[PDB]
Amino acid sequence: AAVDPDSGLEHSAHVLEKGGKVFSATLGLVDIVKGTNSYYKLQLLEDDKENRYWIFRSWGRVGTVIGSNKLEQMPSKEDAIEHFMKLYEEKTGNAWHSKNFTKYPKKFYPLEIDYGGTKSKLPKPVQDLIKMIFDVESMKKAMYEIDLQKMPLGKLSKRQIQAAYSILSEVQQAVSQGSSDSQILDLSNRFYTLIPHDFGMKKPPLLNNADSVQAKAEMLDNLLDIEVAYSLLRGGSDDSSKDPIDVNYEKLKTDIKVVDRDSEEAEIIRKYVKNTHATTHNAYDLEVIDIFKIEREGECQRYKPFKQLHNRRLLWHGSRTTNFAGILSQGLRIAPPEAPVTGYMFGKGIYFADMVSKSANYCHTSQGDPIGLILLGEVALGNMYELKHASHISKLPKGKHSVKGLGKTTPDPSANISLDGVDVPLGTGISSGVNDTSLLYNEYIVYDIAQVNLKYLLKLKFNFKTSLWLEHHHH
Amino acid sequence: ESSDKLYRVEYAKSGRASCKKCSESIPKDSLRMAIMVQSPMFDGKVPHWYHFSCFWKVGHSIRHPDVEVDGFSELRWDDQQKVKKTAEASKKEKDKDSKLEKALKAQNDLIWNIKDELKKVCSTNDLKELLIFNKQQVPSGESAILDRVADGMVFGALLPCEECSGQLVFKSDAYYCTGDVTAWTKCMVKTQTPNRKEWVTPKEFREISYLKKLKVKKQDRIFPPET
DNA sequence: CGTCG
DNA sequence: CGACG
Ligand SMILES: NC(=O)c1cccc2nc(-c3ccc(C(=O)NCCc4nc5ccccc5[nH]4)cc3)[nH]c12
Ligand SMILES: [Zn+2]
Ligand SMILES: [Zn+2]
Repeated sequence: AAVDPDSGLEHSAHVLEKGGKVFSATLGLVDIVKGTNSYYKLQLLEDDKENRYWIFRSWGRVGTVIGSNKLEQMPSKEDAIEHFMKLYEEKTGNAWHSKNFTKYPKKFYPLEIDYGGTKSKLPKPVQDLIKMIFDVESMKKAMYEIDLQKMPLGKLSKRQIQAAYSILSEVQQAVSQGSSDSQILDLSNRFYTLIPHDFGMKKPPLLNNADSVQAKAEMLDNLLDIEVAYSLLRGGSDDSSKDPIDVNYEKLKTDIKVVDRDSEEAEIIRKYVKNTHATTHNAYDLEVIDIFKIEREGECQRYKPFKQLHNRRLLWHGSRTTNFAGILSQGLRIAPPEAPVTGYMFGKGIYFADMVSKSANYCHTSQGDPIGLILLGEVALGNMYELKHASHISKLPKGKHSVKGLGKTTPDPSANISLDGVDVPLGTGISSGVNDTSLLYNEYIVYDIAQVNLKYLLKLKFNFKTSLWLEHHHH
Repeated sequence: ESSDKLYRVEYAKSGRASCKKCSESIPKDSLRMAIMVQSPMFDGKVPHWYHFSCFWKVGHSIRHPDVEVDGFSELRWDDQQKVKKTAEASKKEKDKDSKLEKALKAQNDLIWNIKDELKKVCSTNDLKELLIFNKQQVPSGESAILDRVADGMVFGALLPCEECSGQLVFKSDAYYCTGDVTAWTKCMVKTQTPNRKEWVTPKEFREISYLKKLKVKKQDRIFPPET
């Protein structure tokens, strides 16, 4: 683990480790009822060499300078650990070796913080793709980054963020109903104690606002999928040959083949992207860099039951490139049954888009990341049970296989093509006439992971129409 | 809502508080005013104390001492009428409010006449036992001990909360529950007519009760006129 | 433990 | 929060 700098001994001493455990407690305390956002860092530090020990305490509010610290050199490690454990007790109410931690009122709460020559012979575009999707550098930029506001105390562990996400599921189901204000107050208390937030001297807010709740949930899902793709990023310890290119290429169990750019299917994909790129609500042009026909292991056979099901279509699915690795390793997944269902526009299930713009908006490619990823999928939308206004659902209607959120903007229905007997809606944005609706662009949704079959993966370039492109566009 | 109420007033719980102006210690059991300020040492407010005169020497424009000061309605009626003055220094409804305020004055003087003999004859452990014997909750501090004893003897032995079952206590505006619904939150249930039973004095405190001359004049907690 | 900073 | 009677 680390060493708090307010002691100043990071260069002169390190934190202690015995019996597997480590002596660095990060207790929090959040009370929205009064507005208390207190912290407490407690460390037992041993000199790098000599047998000299200190107990370091630091307290105050989150993010602000309000607080203090104190270092107390101890006599020996024995007395030092005695004082450390009795301090942990006095503060959090539980003992150091308390397997099951039981929260007590007016007491703090500990927080888990995570720490710690050959040649490939493959086609080159795939190796570039791999270097992108297994980009350990960006993975570290995601997890191991400062951003004090996000992590005012430290990089929380996976279990912490997952528990926070579950409590947010509870918050969502309370927002949907007319829950008691006290229940939501307790939800806020626990969610802010579990995840610290620099609110300055401002009283921490309540989670009454549903939109901010969904935003924090997006943040938590981001961090969660990040740590998951990081756990997938690791795991190799054999086959030390053919560069890690082959290693992480075979870690996906997928057959990836760079579709010839000049090929017919590639031309049809380019026309799809061109027509369905609605610059409206999208301040960025798109350039088709690379095409990849992907055959995912197993997904090919599990899709056969619906191979004959009529009304199959090629659709866009787009998420952060960070997840794409896992999305290729395990195939497109559905939200878990225990995740909240009110946040989803049309409930849990594979989402799709006939407008590449909408699906691309989810890649969250920033100005500093002009490259994005998106997937073309042969989904066998059996029968589209259409829904104009948003509506969370559970029961698939009788003889209906999929949901279609209707937006006024749709691909030109006349402009469509049957590739492999699959309808491709590569038309330009026309006014569907659908009125009294909530969606802008159409949403296509299925509710069976086998109903989908990922066919192509597009490397896209998000040429944001900025000063650079602006100079290139007037000469 | 408490709303902090930085202006604060009460009797000196100890003789250790130093006046932030003259630096002299504030004697125990002496009327003293403070202002609640956010300390830089920890995430928690703290009272800067002053002598009653030193507080008004530093200049304050308190227009409504009752509402802007936490604990104003918990003092002696005489010290109250002193603060009410020092702060700035109808046809029938008029007499109605005047007479009800006279009743408030009587009630305040009565409670203090109680507490006087209460601590004069009884020890702290005796008050603790009195509170225990009425399903109450022993508070921290002799002052709060005698406050809850007087409350239970005048308005009846308080009964557990309806939600969390924690004992509630009288606040400036109404009775607030001090219980903890869960380990993460505190109960904010607030009402002006809580459920109570009658106070009970054991045989031990029978001759002592006679020494107190317990009148047992039943009544109801008068709450502030504000709104 | 109960104040005060 | 810690510090002290
Ligand atoms: N990429 C496409 O192909 C695509 C195309 C068109 C529409 C699309 N909608 C999605 C989508 C949105 C949202 C989610 C999603 O995690 N919900 C989260 C809702 C939510 N609130 C919460 C609040 C608290 C706790 C947990 C919460 N989850 C998944 C897919 N993807 C779309
Ligand atoms: Zn003074
Ligand atoms: Zn209660």
